[PDB]
Amino acid sequence: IKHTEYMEFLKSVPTFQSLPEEILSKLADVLEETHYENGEYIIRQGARGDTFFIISKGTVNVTREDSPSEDPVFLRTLGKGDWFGEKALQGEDVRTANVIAAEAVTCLVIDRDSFKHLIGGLDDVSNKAY
Ligand SMILES: Nc1nc2c(nc(Br)n2[C@@H]2O[C@@H]3COP(=O)(O)O[C@H]3[C@H]2O)c(=O)[nH]1
Ligand SMILES: [Ca+2]
Ligand SMILES: [Ca+2]
Ligand code: NA
Repeated sequence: IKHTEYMEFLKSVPTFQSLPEEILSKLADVLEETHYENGEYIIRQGARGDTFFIISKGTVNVTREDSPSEDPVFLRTLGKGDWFGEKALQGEDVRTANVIAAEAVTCLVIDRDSFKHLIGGLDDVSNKAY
């Protein structure tokens, strides 16, 4: 039943609606569901990463420490259907920002092996810029 929940969810996200359903089925087979509570760091800037995240429940805050700043600066809030964690899967594997849960959060987490085959070629992901 979870495979179906995942498929139905992925087919509702515009970025992933562009993917053939057999590719979505393979993502649904391999993804892992992870759960967070408010204030929990999902990603820390400076860590080395290998996973991509799609928010299926809740919201997160994104912050980043820039070289000429002392303290991390708030960037944006993401919610259900949004995704993050792609930069460490594009080239160098370093995380470039913090991502912190802002309530009860569920993420669908995709590993590097699956991302590089099934997601990384999507233009919305490969050409993402902030
Ligand atoms: N550097 C940077 N990253 C942003 C930004 N907004 C988001 Br969401 N992010 C996401 O935060 C993630 C942290 O891990 P990552 O560097 O692997 O990918 C990042 C992006 O998906 C941004 O303005 N700058
Ligand atoms: Ca790594
Ligand atoms: Ca492409
Ligand atoms: Na990178």
